[PDB]
Amino acid sequence: EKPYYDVEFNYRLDPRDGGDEVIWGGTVGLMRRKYETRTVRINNERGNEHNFNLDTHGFAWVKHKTSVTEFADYLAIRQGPYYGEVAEMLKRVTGATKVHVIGHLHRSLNYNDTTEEEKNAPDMTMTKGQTPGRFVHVDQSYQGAVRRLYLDLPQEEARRLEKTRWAIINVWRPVRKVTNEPLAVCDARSVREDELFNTLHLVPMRWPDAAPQENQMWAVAPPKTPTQHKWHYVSGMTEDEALLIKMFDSKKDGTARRVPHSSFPTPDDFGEPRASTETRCFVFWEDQE
Ligand SMILES: O=C(O)CNC(=O)C(=O)O
Ligand SMILES: [Cu+2]
Repeated sequence: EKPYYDVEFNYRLDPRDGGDEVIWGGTVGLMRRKYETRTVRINNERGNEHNFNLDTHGFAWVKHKTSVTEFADYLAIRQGPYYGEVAEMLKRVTGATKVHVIGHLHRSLNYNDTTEEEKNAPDMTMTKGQTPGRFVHVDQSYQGAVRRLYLDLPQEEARRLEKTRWAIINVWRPVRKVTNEPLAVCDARSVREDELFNTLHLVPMRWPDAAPQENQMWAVAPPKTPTQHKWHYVSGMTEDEALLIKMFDSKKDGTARRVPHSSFPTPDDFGEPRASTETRCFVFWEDQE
């Protein structure tokens, strides 16, 4: 709960320098993926949250309370009220006409310990549980956003809702007060279009009976400067708080469209491993053409 942190971030390593362009989600090998590392400054915004919104910067920290407390049972979450409570809040915060909550991802493993525990495991093995997303990314590219819409909605509702303004937003809530590996978000205005690279993202569920689940992300080019990209986080985020992260917005002028984000360690990290859920939401404004 210092004013800032200077931490090494993981950015896109160009293929010319040895990089690859497949993000193997949930696998051991992704933890060994190579990156272009750069030191960036992340400003603590605890107390300054009112100066950040999804329209300008693409992200927002909100006070939102929920009755749900246990998050590691995927089935119990999907069949409980959590998705509906996220919907009501997001609809209220965004003024959306309709909110579709598609799913969530639970993270609870410590990054370093998992690297150690899995150092002899084959690349394509899938960890039991999920570690922090410790690299700069946007969960959906522009192409990936369209791909998700038609994968997560019926074909005709996806075609109807594509005719009005729609957006993808992750709602990130910790299981408890964050005392290690917080979540950094990057001002959408401070990253140019030509720094974004459509990067394919695969999860080999049910292999070999099924092709790995397909997704397309933004990878982000490294900055020349610690402050070229404008990074922010909020220290001590509690389970009563939600970090909204706009991955995509169909509206090209007048609103932020994509937020690079990444978990990061601080030297003041302590306590049992950070646990969180990020719930993926489609947001629609059927008023807006
Ligand atoms: O929590 C983490 O470590 C990473 N989370 C995300 O990237 C997200 O919510 O989209
Ligand atoms: Cu993410």
